[PDB]
Amino acid sequence: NMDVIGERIKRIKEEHNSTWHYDDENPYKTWAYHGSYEVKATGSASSMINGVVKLLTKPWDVVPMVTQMAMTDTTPFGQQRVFKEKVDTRTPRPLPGTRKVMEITAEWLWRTLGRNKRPRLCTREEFTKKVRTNASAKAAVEDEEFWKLVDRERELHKLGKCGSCVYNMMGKRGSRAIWYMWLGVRYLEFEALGFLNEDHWFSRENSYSGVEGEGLHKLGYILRDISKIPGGAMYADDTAGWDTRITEDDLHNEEKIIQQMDPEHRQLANAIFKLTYQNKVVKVQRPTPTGTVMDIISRKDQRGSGQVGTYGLNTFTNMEAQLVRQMEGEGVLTKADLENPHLLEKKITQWLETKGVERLKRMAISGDDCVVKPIDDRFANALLALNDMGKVRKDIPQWQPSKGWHDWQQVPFCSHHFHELIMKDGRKLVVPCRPQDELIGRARISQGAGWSLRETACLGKAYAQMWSLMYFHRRDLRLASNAICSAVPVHWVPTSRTTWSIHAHHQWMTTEDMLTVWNRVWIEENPWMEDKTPVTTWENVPYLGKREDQWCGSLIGLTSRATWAQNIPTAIQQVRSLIGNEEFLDYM
Ligand SMILES: [Zn+2]
Ligand SMILES: [Zn+2]
Repeated sequence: NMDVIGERIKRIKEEHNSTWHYDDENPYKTWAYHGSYEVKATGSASSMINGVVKLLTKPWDVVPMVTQMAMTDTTPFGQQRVFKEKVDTRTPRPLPGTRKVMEITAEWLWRTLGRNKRPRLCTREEFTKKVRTNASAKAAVEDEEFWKLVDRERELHKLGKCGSCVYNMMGKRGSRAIWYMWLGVRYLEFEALGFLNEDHWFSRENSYSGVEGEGLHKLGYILRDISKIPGGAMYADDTAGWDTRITEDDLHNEEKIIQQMDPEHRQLANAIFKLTYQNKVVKVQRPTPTGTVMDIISRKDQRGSGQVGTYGLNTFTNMEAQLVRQMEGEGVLTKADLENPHLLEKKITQWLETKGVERLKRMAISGDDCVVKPIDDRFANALLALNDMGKVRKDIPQWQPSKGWHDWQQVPFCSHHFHELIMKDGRKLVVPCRPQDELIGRARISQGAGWSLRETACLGKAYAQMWSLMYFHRRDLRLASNAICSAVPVHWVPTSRTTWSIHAHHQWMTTEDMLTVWNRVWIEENPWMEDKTPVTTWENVPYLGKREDQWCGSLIGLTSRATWAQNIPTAIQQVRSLIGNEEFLDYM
């Protein structure tokens, strides 16, 4: 194992020769520990509050979920706590028959996903464009010396060696050299595996089960379309710590995509798979009585959560795992088959070739998140292969049948559920939703410290406009959104981001009129909206039924909420007076 990771550790140990030591009381049980060195503490025990959103959401000052979200611990203490809970475990090896079905399915699945698209290398110019369009990283990309280090590392990869590709459990911390090595490792991963994302291999059209690039505003419509397929209930089982359950067998199956690559691409992707996925060197902060140390650890399995290929590879493995579970529910795979090291291939290949694509269409898969509508309910108790592959469901005994839903509107997916609304004109909309306290709690969080009232107000406007576009059907959020937009100067451009979710298309990151953007998203560009008649007033943009809004957390009907609603122009004026003599519009 040291032959692949040795060079990386040597460079770290040499760079930190002053404080390098082997801490005898390191807490690592399933990860190989190499040593430690002193570091300045990274992270915070609490999150900074967005004063603009807080001032305009006074009734949520008395709400428990809002307080919890403001309490994210990212300090070395917090890092170690999560590590012990989840990360420091071993997944039992799947049985020989299970490994055979997984291999057959992975091979068939990669061929299916590659039917129209050819893998390709991604470029310095693409990486540069993505870094620029999103936004330290933008500065590194402009530096020619960053790219010469990338070239030097790439030459080692071509030789089957790695010198600087090290993953971090936290954030960035002589200082530009360590940062260039991190961003350079992300570039090389992007160059070799970025095609999965850049060329939309997991789009619904390409992958059948995937939803990559679809967007939050389409997810509900996709669940409603799956609901029309004849079969059993819709299942949406949560896996306990999916990334920790990715096995050596899963990684071997994922690597199969290299077979479809050109020789020059295959060499680079083979280097990413072998040196950074199947072997990894990780940095993790740890508090000590003396201060704070950085631990250097390694392992041969599990998924690195913050990697370019993580989303696509998790989606791939979950599509494979759910097809295997569907085969088991259908009686194609028995307990005897899973234990069998001489399992017959024939029935598996026949099911995949005749039913595979149809079975993929019964699913919505996004990383570890899945919804499956199997042909019948035998799937509920078909748990042998699911547990054996290591994808053990969260907070339920291993062998208790899964509970499915007979209404797509009750199905959890991507932290949301979806409602069908009827507009005043009779047209139907399918909208995303979640418990309201989660939406308000998140909008009240400002990421980082040392932010002016301007940057704070602009992030507040970004949240308000996200509510106008995605959660307009929630009475309190439409009201709060109108209040925030009335308090923030009309010409101020929303900055930073409301979410890192892959489903977010950030249509709210604009100073274009929100009703114009709403019509474009929900009417004009909506493929499930046959009648393109525009909505000319917010009065014609619908709400959830009052009862559903309350079931989803609305404060409508409470006296404190009626008080807030009555007194909102006052709070808006207070924000305006502190911002100054700028141009404001009254959205109330
Ligand atoms: Zn490397
Ligand atoms: Zn809801």
